[PDB]
Amino acid sequence: DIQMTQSPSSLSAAVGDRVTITCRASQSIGSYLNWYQQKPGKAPKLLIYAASSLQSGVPSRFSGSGSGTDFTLTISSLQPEDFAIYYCQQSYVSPTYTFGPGTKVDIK
Amino acid sequence: TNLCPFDEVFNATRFASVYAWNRKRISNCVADYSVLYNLAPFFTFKCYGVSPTKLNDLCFTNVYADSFVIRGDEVRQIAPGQTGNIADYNYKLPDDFTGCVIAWNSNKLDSKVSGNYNYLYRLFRKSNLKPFERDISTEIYQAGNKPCNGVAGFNCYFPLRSYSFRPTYGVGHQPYRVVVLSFELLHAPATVCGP
Amino acid sequence: VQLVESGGGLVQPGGSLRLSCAASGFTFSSYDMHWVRQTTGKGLEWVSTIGTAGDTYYPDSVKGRFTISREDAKNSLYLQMNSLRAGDTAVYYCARGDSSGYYYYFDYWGQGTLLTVS
Amino acid sequence: STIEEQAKTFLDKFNHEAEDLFYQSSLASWNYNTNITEENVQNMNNAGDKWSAFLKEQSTLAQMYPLQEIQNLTVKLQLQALQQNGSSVLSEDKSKRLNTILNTMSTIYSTGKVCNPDNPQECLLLEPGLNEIMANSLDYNERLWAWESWRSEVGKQLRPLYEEYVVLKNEMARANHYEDYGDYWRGDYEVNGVDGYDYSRGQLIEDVEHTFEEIKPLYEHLHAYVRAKLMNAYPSYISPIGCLPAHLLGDMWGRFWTNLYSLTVPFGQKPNIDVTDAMVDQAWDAQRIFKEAEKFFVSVGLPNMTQGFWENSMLTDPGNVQKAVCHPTAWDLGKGDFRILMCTKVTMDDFLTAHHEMGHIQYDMAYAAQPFLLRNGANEGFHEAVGEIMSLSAATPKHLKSIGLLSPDFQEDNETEINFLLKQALTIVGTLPFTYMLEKWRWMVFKGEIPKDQWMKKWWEMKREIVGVVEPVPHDETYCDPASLFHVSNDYSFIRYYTRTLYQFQFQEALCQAAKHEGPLHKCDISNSTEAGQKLFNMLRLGKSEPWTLALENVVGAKNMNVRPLLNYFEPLFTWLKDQNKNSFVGWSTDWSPYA
Ligand SMILES: *[C@@H]1O[C@H](CO)[C@@H](O[C@@H]2O[C@H](CO)[C@@H](O)[C@H](O)[C@H]2NC(C)=O)[C@H](O)[C@H]1NC(C)=O
Ligand SMILES: *[C@@H]1O[C@H](CO)[C@@H](O)[C@H](O)[C@H]1NC(C)=O
Ligand SMILES: *[C@@H]1O[C@H](CO)[C@@H](O)[C@H](O)[C@H]1NC(C)=O
Ligand SMILES: *[C@@H]1O[C@H](CO)[C@@H](O)[C@H](O)[C@H]1NC(C)=O
Ligand SMILES: *[C@@H]1O[C@H](CO)[C@@H](O)[C@H](O)[C@H]1NC(C)=O
Ligand SMILES: *[C@@H]1O[C@H](CO)[C@@H](O)[C@H](O)[C@H]1NC(C)=O
Ligand SMILES: [Zn+2]
Repeated sequence: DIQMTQSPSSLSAAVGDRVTITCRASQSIGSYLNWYQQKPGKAPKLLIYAASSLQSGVPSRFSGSGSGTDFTLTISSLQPEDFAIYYCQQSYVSPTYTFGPGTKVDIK
Repeated sequence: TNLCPFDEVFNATRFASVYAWNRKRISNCVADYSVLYNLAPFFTFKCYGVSPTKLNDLCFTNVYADSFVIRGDEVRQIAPGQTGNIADYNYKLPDDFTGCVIAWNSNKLDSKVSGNYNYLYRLFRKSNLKPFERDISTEIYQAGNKPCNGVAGFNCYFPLRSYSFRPTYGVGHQPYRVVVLSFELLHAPATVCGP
Repeated sequence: VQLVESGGGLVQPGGSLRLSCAASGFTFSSYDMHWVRQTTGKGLEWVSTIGTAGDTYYPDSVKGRFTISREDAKNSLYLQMNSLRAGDTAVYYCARGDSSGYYYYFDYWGQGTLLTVS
Repeated sequence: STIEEQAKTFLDKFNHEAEDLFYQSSLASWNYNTNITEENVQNMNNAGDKWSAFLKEQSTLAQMYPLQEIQNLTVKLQLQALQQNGSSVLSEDKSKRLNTILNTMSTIYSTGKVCNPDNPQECLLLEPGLNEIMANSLDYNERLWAWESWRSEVGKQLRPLYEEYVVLKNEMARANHYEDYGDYWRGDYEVNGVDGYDYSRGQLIEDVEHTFEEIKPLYEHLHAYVRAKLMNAYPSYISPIGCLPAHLLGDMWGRFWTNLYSLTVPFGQKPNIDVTDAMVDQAWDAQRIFKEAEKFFVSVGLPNMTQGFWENSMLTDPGNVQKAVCHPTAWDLGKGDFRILMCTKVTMDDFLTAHHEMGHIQYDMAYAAQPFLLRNGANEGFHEAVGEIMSLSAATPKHLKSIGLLSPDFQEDNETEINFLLKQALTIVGTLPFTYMLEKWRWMVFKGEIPKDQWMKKWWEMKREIVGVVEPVPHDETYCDPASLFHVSNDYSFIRYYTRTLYQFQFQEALCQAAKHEGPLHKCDISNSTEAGQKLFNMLRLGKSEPWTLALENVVGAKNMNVRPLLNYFEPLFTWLKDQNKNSFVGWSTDWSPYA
């Protein structure tokens, strides 16, 4: 199976700042990546699909980039509600999908 | 309503050896993935780049059905970005491989008490194989710098060796039949869609 | 569009349970359902997948232990769980998956239900 | 190209063909063992001959691979193992003569038969004839007569022939660039090329000497207790301070003192811990016993065993016409085939033996991904020690109550603790001095430190100094006492049973540290402890790829063989021995003899 890693494990940023979180796969997977956001007490919600495309209804402040092994998710402006856990998931290998360990974004 | 010959590939009486894995080109037919699921888990069913659920309503140009027989512990080398005997010397899959791998145990069919030596693999090669390249020539592999003169000896070995399957082999060494369905999407009509 | 989970609770080790998910706002006979469980530390973990043409997928450590099923007439999803171990304590979510071509993704999940074993 | 790539390619070739031929030979041997027929014998002989010829050819071809131009440690280890196998260094005439010596060793030892006086028709073999009278009879004269008769009717036939064998083996070893055959045997413990993990071949002798020096007080106390109990049984046969007779040590050679338990019972009013009655009451069969053993093994996280284990391996005696050997063995046929061969009965001893063989199977499965030459224990003692720790854990009352084999009304007390610990010490503690003296004697004979005219004279010296055992009748140079043993005559290295023991408690005390066990080490049970299972499996999966020092350190945290866990395991027993022997003399004098 493809082990998935995220960085940084813990993160703190202020409202309105720009943040970037990186995700790494154990092997090349192309552009088959998805980004989910999970707020405390709620189920994770899809943010990004195909590692470069925007889901319908999500604000445009979320962006994804990267292909192969390294991927980056960037928030140009941080909102107070953005404090959550972010997961990167590989869709290259199916049906045994795997998720990232999850990076925590707080509010300063 | 001409169903693609998936039964020809999966229900073949005798599969081919891994060094010359049997490649069949499937095109201009209705792709019947509708029955590839009710045969239960085989031992492994992994689709890289696509999803097994969405394998009914997507058009493909050519379907390359690569059927062969390997051991159980070594089928894990049938995957993109893998290193091993099969990947280096027998069967290489590219990093951008989009397709599916179906691996099922065949101890009942491809094992003999006296030993099924009809399955061979290339143990030695000068360089690793490129994706989707078959080498069948049985030239004597030269290990050292001294000439071999086409005869086995010191630093001179036959490239092809025998699985020699027997029914009492373990799960990792039992004869596993592996079919790799490679899907190609080019500037073609892609007459293989299926209702 | 909504997904509602039910069936969580406290059960003895080695028991069985039947988790259920009710889906609304979309045609159930066009989406492929998934079951994903989450534990503290280990994070999210895909557990089951069922597609349109009666096909079921589970991981190596889950295959032969659970059983996913669907009812298009009732637009419901069901998950039988047997031989429960101490590692099954998790929050389970039912997932709707859609593909934008070659890329597969989980659109919406439910609310999740907590299952613990003592 | 570099010679390293050539060595790697040749090693891959040898791995493949050796795997194929070894599986063929193992299948033929298993077919012979489970089914003794002439066709099976012919198939086994053909497979073994093909395997041996292939091994000889491969070693001969490998001999032209120099050792010091390859830097990879794994490749060098495999090349050394393959080159070490080939003994074809001398001329064919003397090699065949040496093979004749070995065959004569085997045949004379196997066909040894003793006829009682005044009746040359009622003669008994060593097994089961003399073995039964040694392990069950208590008559001094009869055991003495059998002892002297077997060591005289066979040892004299082997003494000068064994001297010739020693000379030939020394010549062969010096032809292989070794100090002697003892150096050749100690080569299994040799480590070179690893920084910080090196183990010189001469270091093994010093380490074993130090470990025995640490052992000595415990063995002294156990010997004192056994001698006191025997003197209670034999008031006028054993002196309170003299050495124990060689013919009153359970079996013939004194390897194990188990049979003296009835003569050395701690508490004769309370029965020991046995589940045979519970086995009969609940109506258990062999399959249930092995399934519960596998449940114990998977409780600690050890992986699934293939269904082929249940399909192929015979658990019950077929009986009827099909005759099979009833010796419990763990068969690793290669290519994923693991089997167990034993005629299981409804017995707790068979339960523990099944656990030991199943642990052997686990150890074989652990290194199944290693290269063929490295698919073995890191040294000569890891495999059986790993097998024995499982029987150690299973025999504890905690597991018996865990799986319902023991009634909850039974309460563990210090009496059961003492009984179990003494029953174990009659096996573990007894065999260590004997193994030490035998291996040391053979090592120095190979070194030439013992002139021939002083073989037996020195052989019984160590018995009076190391094991504290005096021969019942003095022996001249015509006798050959060590050749009477199976291992010395058949030429199997005997040190493997010493270090193994010193490992089987190093692992256990380590695993109990990962199991958070509270209390005595004898009561420790690794069940329901995945930490101990993972810690053990870390060393089990290594095989012969890594040096045995590193493999040992991977579990015990020490890079050298240690005996402190062995003394800790018997610490309550050692304290009880102190309490019992505070009024009994401890120690033996070499001058005392039964014949005075
Ligand atoms: C060479 O290797 C072979 C491996 O088969 C050795 O033969 C086995 O040796 C083990 C113990 O060393 C025995 O338990 C087996 O019964 C042997 N099997 C056979 C078929 O002989 C052989 O002893 C090795 N020889 C040397 C000189 O190292
Ligand atoms: C192979 O034949 C069996 C028996 O007719 C059938 O059940 C199975 O579906 C066939 N396999 C395929 C891939 O059609
Ligand atoms: C045992 O071997 C003989 C001949 O080798 C064979 O005829 C017989 O069937 C065998 N028995 C079993 C139980 O396989
Ligand atoms: C030795 O060879 C093996 C297999 O080719 C390789 O995995 C290992 O890294 C090598 N070790 C060294 C020290 O070169
Ligand atoms: C494999 O081991 C697991 C426990 O780890 C057990 O539940 C399962 O039944 C085993 N497999 C079989 C076929 O018994
Ligand atoms: C076992 O413990 C009891 C409890 O005090 C004690 O009376 C008894 O002497 C102990 N047994 C031995 C052999 O010391
Ligand atoms: Zn054993």
